[PDB]
Amino acid sequence: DLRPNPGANKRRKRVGRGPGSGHGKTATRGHKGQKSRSGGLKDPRRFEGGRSTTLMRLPKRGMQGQVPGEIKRPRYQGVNLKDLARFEGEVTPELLVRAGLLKKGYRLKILGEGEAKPLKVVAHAFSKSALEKLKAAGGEPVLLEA
Amino acid sequence: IPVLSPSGRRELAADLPAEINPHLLWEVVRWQLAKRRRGTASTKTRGEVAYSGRKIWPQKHTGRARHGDIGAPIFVGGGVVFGPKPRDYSYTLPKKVRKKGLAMAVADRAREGKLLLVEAFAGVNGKTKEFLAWAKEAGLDGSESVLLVTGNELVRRAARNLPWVVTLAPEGLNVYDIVRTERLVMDLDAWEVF
Amino acid sequence: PKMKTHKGAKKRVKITASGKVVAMKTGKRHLNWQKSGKEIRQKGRKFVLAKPEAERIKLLLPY
Amino acid sequence: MRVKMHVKKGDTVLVASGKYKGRVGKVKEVLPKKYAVIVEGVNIVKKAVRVSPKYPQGGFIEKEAPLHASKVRPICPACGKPTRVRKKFLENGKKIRVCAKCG
RNA sequence: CGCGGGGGGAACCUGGGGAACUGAAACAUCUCAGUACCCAGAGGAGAGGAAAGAGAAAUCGACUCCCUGAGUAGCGGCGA
RNA sequence: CGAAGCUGUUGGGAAGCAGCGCCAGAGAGGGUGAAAGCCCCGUAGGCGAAAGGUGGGGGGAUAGGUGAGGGUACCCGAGUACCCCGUGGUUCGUGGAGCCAUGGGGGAAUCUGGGCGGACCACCGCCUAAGGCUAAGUACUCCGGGUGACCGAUAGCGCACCAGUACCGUGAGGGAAAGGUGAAAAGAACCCCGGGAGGGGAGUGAAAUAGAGCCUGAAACCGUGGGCUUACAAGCAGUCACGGCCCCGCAAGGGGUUGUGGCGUGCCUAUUGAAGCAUGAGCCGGCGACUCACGGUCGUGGGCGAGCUUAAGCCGUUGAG
RNA sequence: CAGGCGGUAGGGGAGCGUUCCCGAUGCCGAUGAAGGCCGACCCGCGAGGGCGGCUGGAGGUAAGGGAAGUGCGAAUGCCG
Repeated sequence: DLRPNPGANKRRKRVGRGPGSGHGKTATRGHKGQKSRSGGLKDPRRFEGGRSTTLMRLPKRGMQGQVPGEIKRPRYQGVNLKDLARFEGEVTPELLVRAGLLKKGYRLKILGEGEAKPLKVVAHAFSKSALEKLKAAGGEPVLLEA
Repeated sequence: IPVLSPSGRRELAADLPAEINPHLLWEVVRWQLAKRRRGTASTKTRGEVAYSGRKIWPQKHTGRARHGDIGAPIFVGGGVVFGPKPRDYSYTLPKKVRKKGLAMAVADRAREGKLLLVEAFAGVNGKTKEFLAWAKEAGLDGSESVLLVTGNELVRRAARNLPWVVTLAPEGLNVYDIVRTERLVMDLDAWEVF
Repeated sequence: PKMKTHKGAKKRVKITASGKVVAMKTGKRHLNWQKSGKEIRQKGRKFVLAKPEAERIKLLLPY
Repeated sequence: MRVKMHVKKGDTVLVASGKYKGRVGKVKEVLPKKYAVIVEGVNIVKKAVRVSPKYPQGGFIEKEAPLHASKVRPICPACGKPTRVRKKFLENGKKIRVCAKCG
């Protein structure tokens, strides 16, 4: 196009606001009976309630609050067969994931649903579904080791 | 394009079975173009703002006016509001649109006729009226307004003041003026970027 | 300034992938009874049928 | 304001972008740029005393600051200031020209 | 006798002394803070710096400035 | 060094138009008697720095520094680490609380030695303090410069007119209003009223409703002069009905303003509740208050879409990327 | 054509003026822009907008969309 009435594809609106006037809703606020407003405003998150805010509960998860850190066990994860059914070449735990989808892993656990093309995909921990899908129906690897 | 060596060209590769989405074209283009403008706006108030003389007259009574903090809620230069503030909000994006945009435009500007040369000789790639010999012997003249890219520093100290056109060097994006204009030329299909 | 999720709440509760507010009620932990004969058991973990789906928000940065 | 204008008396000549005619300029100073070369129509209606020419008022004057000037061109078009590599008295000694170094 | 050095300089350095209000919709533990201020030597840099480290890896490799890690790990009427 | 024409005609004045000439790695701007590239300073570009001197890089580079393998065999940073309590910090309010300084006493060792992987013994792994130096890559700003979706001087820096001055204060210190003739003062000569003042003709003058509390100059306020109006009278005061009186429209009617009369409880708050002797409003001008940062949420035009986005940097950037 | 129609808060729809952007090496303008006194014509439902005279004496900004210290009777507000 050019410089002609570029009116921003239909719905555009800057939807600002304003101080006030004498045309309608404008120049009011809205409330009073409930005393909100503060030069240094409440916040305003959910601090209200003034009733233990349904927080008369208790901490159950005991997997935190120590001092240095938490538990540390190399990327524990999984997988499905329908996500890469695509091609193969070799289906290497880095050919894929190291390049593409999913992050790190010392322990790759295989699984899912589907029923695609199986063949010697390297793994560090399998699921039995794969086992029967590759017991005269496909090929498999070994595991970590170091 | 020429007559000296070749005589023929043209292409709509990019993606011709589409090239029809003006909607998004509008929105984004406009936004970045703004950005740049050195935004260094001031602010005055907060608590003290240049340590104020330290309060004044009492209250209950005072000089008739329940109020007495030299925050200065009246002086023309005292305790107001933070409209500006240095950060003039710096937002931007990638080539996802750098390409797509220049495409439909020029492609449509080709539905009007643009030109493309890619590489040539105008003369002593320096003098104003040398390239003039390339204005009336090329075809172009006062009206439609044109733009062109050539990365040789020769053309740089040559095009100097470009009344009617652009004159570029590296890799910018001045569709701006071209939007309100037309005519063009490029530096190799390579420079447009593969 | 960046807003930091409440570890407290995160130190206890869980949201079921689809916006739900559930955790283990309040009564059977230790069992303030003593006598020993009925009740002791009978309980699990529910949600909050009104405003909790609003609370979840302050925990959408850690999950 | 950069303290930088033009020549002096010697010869000089006015133009006619406000008055008319021409003359050998009289006393062009420097500071605010100003100067008055005999011509133009001016005179102050000063106080009537004996110290002055007697009657109140005065006489001669001009006034201006930026451009609006010219030099010596009886027949030829109009140039400005020439050059050299090894010519006249040492290498300098100019005074406006027709076509050479002097005229 | 020699140089110092007192003394001055707008922020910005380092360090040494170093509060309270306001929050928690009371308040004493926590907050603002090691902020504000006061003192001190200092240089355009200062200050900091060459490993008696990190931290789990058959590892990295002076100290400093930004980027993220994570606002997670955790401190905590683990409440704010 | 700096680039590159005028001329005529109306026009106060030409930077007004036209018929055509022009330089241009220099058509950034600033200005000259009315909205100029070619007209004063400049603007791309490059000459260049000193004698004075003076701040520093590359170059060169001087005193100051730089081999190894094996057997003998003693020596290497203390009231120090290591205990403890009283610990500050570290995210760490003692908590299972390790590591640095330790304040207080106790108190070793020297390489088959000595600190640590957050208590303590058993395997493993990195370092050698108790002497100290050490630039860069970093912070900051009066002021130099640019530029500012910086403001245009009741803004703004507190103040651009001599203010940190008037003034106040005991001190400490507190702290002010006040920009603007014109293009050029070219600034009123002279005579008449006359105390100097202030006036008037007249003059310089495009304009003195341009003249010195001088740009253009409104509002609260101030009447000379003008028209409609008033002494039988009950009034939030304006209204509308008709009608009347002086203005323009040939006309049809358009004004102004009231005569009688029907009509007439105002307002901004506050609130089961108002017209309101329950608040506030001396009056006009001007100044006056929910933006923004970053973060979060749910919508929206949207691109791509199992894919979808890159932080700070290195180059490039008048400017862009 | 049935319909609807006071409506404080409130939450929806549009628009209205008003200062800085680019369109501005574009265009109106001393055969007046900005300001202002007058209007009892032309459009807006209004928000406002035009247009014409007169005073007034150097700048202004299309359509357009881009930003928003703005939409000001007062607050014994602040100033003159």
